Amino acid sequence: KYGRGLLGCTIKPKLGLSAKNYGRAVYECLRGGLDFTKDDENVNSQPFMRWRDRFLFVAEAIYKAQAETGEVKGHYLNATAGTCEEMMKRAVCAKELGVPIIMHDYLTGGFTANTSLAIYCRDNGLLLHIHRAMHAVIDRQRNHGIHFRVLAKALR
Amino acid sequence: TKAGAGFKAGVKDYRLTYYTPDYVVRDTDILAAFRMTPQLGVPPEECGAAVAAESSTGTWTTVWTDGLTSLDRYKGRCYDIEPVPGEDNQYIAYVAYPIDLFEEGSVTNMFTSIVGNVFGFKALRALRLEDLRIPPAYVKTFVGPPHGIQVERDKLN
Amino acid sequence: TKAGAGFKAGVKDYRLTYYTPDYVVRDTDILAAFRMTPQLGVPPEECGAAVAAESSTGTWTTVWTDGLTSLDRYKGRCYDIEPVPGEDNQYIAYVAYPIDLFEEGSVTNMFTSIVGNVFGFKALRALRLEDLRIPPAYVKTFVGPPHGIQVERDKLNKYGRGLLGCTIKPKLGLSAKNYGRAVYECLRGGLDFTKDDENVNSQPFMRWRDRFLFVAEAIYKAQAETGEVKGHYLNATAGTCEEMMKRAVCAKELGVPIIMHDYLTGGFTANTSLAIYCRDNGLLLHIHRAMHAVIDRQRNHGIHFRVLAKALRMSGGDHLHSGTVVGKLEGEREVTLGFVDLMRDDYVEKDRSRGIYFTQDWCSMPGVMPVASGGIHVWHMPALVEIFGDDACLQFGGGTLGHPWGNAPGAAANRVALEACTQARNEGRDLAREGGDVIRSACKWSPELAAACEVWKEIKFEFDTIDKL
Amino acid sequence: TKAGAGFKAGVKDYRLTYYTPDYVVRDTDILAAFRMTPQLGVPPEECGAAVAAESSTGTWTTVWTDGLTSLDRYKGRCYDIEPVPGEDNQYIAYVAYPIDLFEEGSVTNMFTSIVGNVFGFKALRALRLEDLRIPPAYVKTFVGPPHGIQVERDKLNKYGRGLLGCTIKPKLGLSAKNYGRAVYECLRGGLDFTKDDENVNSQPFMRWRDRFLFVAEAIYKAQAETGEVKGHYLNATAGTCEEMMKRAVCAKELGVPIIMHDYLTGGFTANTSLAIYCRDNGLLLHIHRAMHAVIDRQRNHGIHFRVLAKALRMSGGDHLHSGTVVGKLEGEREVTLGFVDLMRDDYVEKDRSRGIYFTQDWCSMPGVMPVASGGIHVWHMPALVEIFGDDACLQFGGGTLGHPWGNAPGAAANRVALEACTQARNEGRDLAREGGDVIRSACKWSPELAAACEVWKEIKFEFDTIDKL
Amino acid sequence: TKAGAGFKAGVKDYRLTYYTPDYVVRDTDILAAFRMTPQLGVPPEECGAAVAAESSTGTWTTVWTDGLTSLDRYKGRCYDIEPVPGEDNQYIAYVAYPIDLFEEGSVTNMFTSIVGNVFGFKALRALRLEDLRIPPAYVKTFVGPPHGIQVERDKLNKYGRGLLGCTIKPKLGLSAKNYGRAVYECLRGGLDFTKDDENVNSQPFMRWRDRFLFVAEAIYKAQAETGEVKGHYLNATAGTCEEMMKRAVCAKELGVPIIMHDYLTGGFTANTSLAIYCRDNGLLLHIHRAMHAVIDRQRNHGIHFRVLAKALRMSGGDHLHSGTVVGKLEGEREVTLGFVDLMRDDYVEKDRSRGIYFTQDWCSMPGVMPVASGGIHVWHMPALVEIFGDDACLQFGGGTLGHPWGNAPGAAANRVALEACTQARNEGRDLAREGGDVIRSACKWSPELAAACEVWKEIKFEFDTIDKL
Amino acid sequence: MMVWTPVNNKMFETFSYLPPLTDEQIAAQVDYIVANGWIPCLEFAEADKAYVSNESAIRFGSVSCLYYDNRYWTMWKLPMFGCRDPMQVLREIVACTKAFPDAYVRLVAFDNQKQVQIMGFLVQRPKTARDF
Repeated sequence: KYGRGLLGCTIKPKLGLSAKNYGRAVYECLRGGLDFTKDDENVNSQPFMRWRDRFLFVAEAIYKAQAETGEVKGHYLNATAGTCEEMMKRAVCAKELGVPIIMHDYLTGGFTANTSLAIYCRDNGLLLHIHRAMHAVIDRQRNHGIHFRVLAKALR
Repeated sequence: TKAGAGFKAGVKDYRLTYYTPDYVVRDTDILAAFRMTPQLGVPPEECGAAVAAESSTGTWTTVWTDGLTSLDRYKGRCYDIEPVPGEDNQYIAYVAYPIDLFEEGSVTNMFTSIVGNVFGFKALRALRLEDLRIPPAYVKTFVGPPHGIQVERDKLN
Repeated sequence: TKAGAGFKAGVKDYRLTYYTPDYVVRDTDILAAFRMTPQLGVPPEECGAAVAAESSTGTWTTVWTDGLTSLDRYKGRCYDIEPVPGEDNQYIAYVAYPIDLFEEGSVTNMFTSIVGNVFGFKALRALRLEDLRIPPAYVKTFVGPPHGIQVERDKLNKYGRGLLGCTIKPKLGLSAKNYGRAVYECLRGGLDFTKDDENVNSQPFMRWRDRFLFVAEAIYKAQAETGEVKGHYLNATAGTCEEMMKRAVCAKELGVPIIMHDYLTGGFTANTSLAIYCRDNGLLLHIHRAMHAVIDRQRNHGIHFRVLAKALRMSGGDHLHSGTVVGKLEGEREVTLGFVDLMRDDYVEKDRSRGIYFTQDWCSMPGVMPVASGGIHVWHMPALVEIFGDDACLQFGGGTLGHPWGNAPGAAANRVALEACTQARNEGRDLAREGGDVIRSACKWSPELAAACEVWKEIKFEFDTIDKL
Repeated sequence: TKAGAGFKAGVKDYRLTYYTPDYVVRDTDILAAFRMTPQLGVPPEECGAAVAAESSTGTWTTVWTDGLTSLDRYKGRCYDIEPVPGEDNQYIAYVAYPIDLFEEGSVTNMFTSIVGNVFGFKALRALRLEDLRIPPAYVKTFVGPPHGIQVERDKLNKYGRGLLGCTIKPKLGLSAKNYGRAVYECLRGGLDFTKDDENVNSQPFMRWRDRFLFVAEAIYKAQAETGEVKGHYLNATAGTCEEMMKRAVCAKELGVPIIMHDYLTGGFTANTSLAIYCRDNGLLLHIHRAMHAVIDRQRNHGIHFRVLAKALRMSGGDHLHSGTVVGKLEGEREVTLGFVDLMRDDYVEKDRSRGIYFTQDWCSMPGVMPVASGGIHVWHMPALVEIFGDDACLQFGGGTLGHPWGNAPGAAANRVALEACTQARNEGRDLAREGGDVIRSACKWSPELAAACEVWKEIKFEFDTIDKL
Repeated sequence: TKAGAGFKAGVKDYRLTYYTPDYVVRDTDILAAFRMTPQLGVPPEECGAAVAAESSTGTWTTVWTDGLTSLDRYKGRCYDIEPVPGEDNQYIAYVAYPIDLFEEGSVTNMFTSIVGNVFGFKALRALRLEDLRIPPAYVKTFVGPPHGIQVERDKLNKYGRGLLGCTIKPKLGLSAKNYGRAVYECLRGGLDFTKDDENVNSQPFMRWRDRFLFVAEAIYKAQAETGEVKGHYLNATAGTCEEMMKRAVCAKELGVPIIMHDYLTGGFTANTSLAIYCRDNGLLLHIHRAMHAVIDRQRNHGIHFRVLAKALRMSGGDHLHSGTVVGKLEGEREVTLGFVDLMRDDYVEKDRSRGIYFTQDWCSMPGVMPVASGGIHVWHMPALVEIFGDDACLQFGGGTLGHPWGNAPGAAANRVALEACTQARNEGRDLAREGGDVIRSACKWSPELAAACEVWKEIKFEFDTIDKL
Repeated sequence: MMVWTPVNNKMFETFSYLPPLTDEQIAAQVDYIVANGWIPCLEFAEADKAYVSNESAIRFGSVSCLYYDNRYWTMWKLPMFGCRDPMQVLREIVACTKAFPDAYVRLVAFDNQKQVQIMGFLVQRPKTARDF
């Protein structure tokens, strides 16, 4: 699908939203008009709520949020993790269902983590959305650090 | 509210919702201490509260759907703040988070929440991290040194 | 000494080395409260201190070589102790241990240190565990419930009244197609969940694998033909861990929702490993419990219900078994209600009227759901609903497989009684006094419940209050 | 009936349905003997029959659907029961089960059926297991000791006197180089085998992995520099089965000699799987035991030593722990000798004077070696040798790490006393009366033993005869 | 001697060392009954004792080095022997072995010891195996049938008459699409199961893989278009075990129902391992058997039918092959009925009139299902049904692929005859005399059966009675 | 006695095994449920979307894996946040009922302490099939 911009929304509150109220919000906004929605870092996983179960409520919702609307839509999962084993577990379990496009802040975690994932994404024929954060201590360093054009070159 | 609030359409003042100067920490609470200078026109309690609000919940227009999540004891809180005696617009902010808000022992989630989201804002001229309170239950779910100094002394012979 | 002490030969008095009634605890300290009776002639502070010394250091003659280890703040400490009012030679001992002494979240090391070494001594007549303080840094290196109550409510896709079931009997040896027929009929009749027992899982002729295939045909249609969400708790028992893993992995292929295991009668670390696996594969995990007259009922001489509830939740489970009311497990008000509170709820301080001597700090600890079973039906539904509400997971033993009109009208009668009780409860009725008349009115036309109430007209028991150990 | 009975509602009397005092056993039948006291107002034949009925079939209301299962020869049977002269309400119940009721060699199914379901009942005051008949087809689907006494004797390359050792203490927290020094010195001084406790293995900074590397460095020279075959029992303890498997596999890389585990304080199926792994990898396996005041000492109310010895050997182990003499485990003459006899020996009939009610048929079941530990040294070696001979595996806790001249003269004194007692035993002396003077005669020039006998001059304790639970 | 005997140089007589006619067997002993004729000048007690000595210990000159092993209760024993009435030089030998001599459930060690070494001897003219006592503990360490008759009845979802089939011929080389057409048409006509032969499986051009794909294409509609459960026995033969496993695993992916293998013409341990795999993957397993003139018919010189049935079931199979009536395998009353009883049934003691000399303890031994094949059709259906009932698994060789109207009317005629015979059997008819008139009555309007009875008008054969080896 | 089997119609989960509840009974039970601290929400679902399914397993490679489909309900405009008036709920149920003849309308509520949703009374649509 193409011929106009890709319409979406950033899911908030960042804190902690329970799975059926998240499922309701995601189904309703996708069925109402949006093309793609996105999670934040805390929306991905919480002490009581595993990424694994958040993904299963996404799967029930996304199947009908294309099927009942007639239009191709989806949801960007944000994928975040503490160890590379956790990152790989998060990758591989969503490879089983081979879902359309996700995003990662992996490139707030580490450069080689994102490079390895981009190779994995190339190999498994996915599509990969890249997060960006830390704008005051990276991007905005006036005469004394990183700038936007070098950041765009480094990111690409 | 523990969930179910029918909020009015618009943005409510952060100083009445994410800033509590009489708060009492738990042993499981995660705290961060920041040195900050706001942009001119922004109150420092609005700035501290906004940092706590954006790292906890975030908004760009609130309605009844922000009432869906359990805000109560589960949201981040900005505690009492102090001036820096080296520069008139510099302040030390103290922000508390419950254990509930972050994945247990998750370094990119903690990093993105504490540094990633926070160190961006166009209303912040400069912001510096000064200290962190890591509660024992997060210290031990951190993996720490594999073979630290009391191991390394006997290992190197 | 922090190490390097040339101790003179012999054994120093334990009251001069392991007793500190003025001690100030750390947030990282592990504490244990024990009810004890010494053998005649031994002082109770000598006994208490000796228990603290043997579970920390241990000696049968100490010289300079015991000076090799760092003792200082690293050794166990016996705090102030008190007499018990019920028996003159009974005392409550309070022992603190630092984090430094144990491997982080290590269940056999903690179990052997706290229970294995401690509950042995020949100069000790009887010893009962009363409470434990588990510090937050050991609680989170433990794993707790994999998919607790705030997860399980959204995962099961239904809730708002108790969860209705039945325990499948005879335990011996029921043929796979007659089992398939019984399970299909009671689920189609109105049960939410059915349960297997240990002998129902596997028998010499018949493998679990084929019993499971009859469950698979039955469960597909026991949702598909009824519309309503239902399933079946497979109980999954085995002799070796390879057999346990084989039983897990073959049912992972079909990826069925909620199962149970008696695995925690098999071994503590077996259940801990399974709960980690269940967390990893996104399951729901029901935990069985048995051995009630040799573990749970250890009067003044060992294990107790509140420590059992703490120990069970500190391995973890999403459902957990829990009073039969009559027969083989507990049914008492002063036993069950504390036990359930310590499983359901988080963030709540210690109280001596509830037998809690220690608080383990709380916040972000999942709840875990009691599964009762349930020996008497219809007339004891009012008291059960008034006492427990929308706790349980009530797996009947008299209901369903006791109705002479068959499994579907049996299950339907139990379902009708649950919905009729829930309607009475929704109206806020005085359920203990109204419930008999609610059942009599319901019987006017449900014929199935009228038959249930003629068939079960001799059972009227409620609950006893005071512990019957 | 083999199936097809149209039963009316109610629960039928167990004395008319699960009690058969004329029954004659098959070779494939599993039998259990229990000591019981019913609640007041409960007939003992109703209780015995109810236990047989609940472990077989179970009911809280029976109708025609209980007629679906084949009952006939397949159900549990309560045989003729007898009074105990110890109390007016104590009886011995005898219950038979056919092979048909339990999965082949299935330890959690057998455990849950025999102990889990049975030892619960609220109308039962106390119940103690007295014996078990395990038929040959269940004995061989069990696995037993992987490398028991007739294998272990040829595998260890030495024998002809007891196996001399020590339990390494303090339990707290000893650093790896001071532990390495203590272990090297006591093994080079004269010990055959040393042992770890649960906390010694792994502590917050010090991993088992690094403790093991200091053991490897020490052990190579603690055989090489002494000529004599020796080693160290690693303990190996863990919180999860993944951790247990990691602990196994990393030590397979160095293929170390004999280790021990409190795995069988953790759980039965964990130990069974490990015993299979040990059988597969050509290991030798020492089994730990603990919880003596709440398992072993369960008076009229649970587990007993003879059933414990049968249960321990029917999972398996090559060495097995066993009395401390004084302190935390048993030391009584009428406790230890039965316990050891059921572990050491094969092909022997039942006798009521030894408390044996059933014979499990024997021939080709390997022996398993008791490990004592050992709180008193020098003067109690005569009585220990006269009572147990060349059984043990004597791991001291007073000896060695109690000697004020250090680990080497401590170990040397214990070695000199072991060899001196064994020479007196080889000369056919009246060891119980001669041994004190033999030790005094030895002291003339070993100075190490002279210091051992001044330091330990008050320990003259033997054993008490009659059980103290 | 228990060990340590310095035997004098030479050979002590076997009748003074391996003959004990007063011996009382243990429950764990392995016993064998053999029919023998010694060479001239060899006593039958010398022959029996020598066989027991060579299968136990062996010698060509005994000296002190034979004293190095424990002999006592551990050596093989020759029991009391009896004469054969048929021949003056023939005797029946009875030889006992303890459990100690053989590895637990080790089929090549037991086979090599009992048959391999024994059936060789130069001074033995002929030796025939007559019976075997397999003790319950070796029966249970053996694995037996994977999915026996009491599992297979519920697994196939259809029962109440014989199971109707046909053996696919010509064995040569038939192309996959004409085979696909023939299989589809005979299954759609009314067969339950079809079978492949060894050459049908794989040929130089045509791979088993592509033959399997035509079976898959055909089988989906050969259930789906008929509304009745049916299948096809793939025969799956191979040159190497890697090829056998490849043949297994590729059809596991699509998990097809029931297959067969001649694996047990290939090798005993190959079939045993595959049966364990079949048990693991929840399949059903048909076992082929051939070699009738060089194994089964070994008069006085080797293998015999009752020992063959015991040996086949003591590896295992769910179905097992069995008389062709005419041609390649047996068709006799005194051969088939014993053979079938030893496969179907459990719990039955020995009788000399049925040639049973030894009872292996029974109770929980899986049944296994006879497969006949079946050269003559229509007129021999009455006699077959009257002799065998609802055993079989009757795979025709004349039926179906002998009907000149094609596979659907062929299969339909066989199906009509099966249902007509089963209706006659349900009416309680005197089937041996009534069945001919039942077939005539059926022929009025099934034309297919009328054509079957004109085509097979000369065959009226029943069975012969006496073994014609 | 007794033939048991739902004829022409099925058991639509909780409160379908008893005779239907009236608006007065529903309002009395809502007023009690509100008093006990539960927060109501009005929701609706299409007839083939309120009856459990597993067909969507066709799109995914790992199944059953606790996955389920056709049990999700769509919310009627708002949850009952702030105002708790049962006559507003009754008018909204009527407005929902008027809007969808082919879909079922039901009440659900939640306990905000553990944020857990209760699925209550009653499965109803204008085309409701045979009474039991």
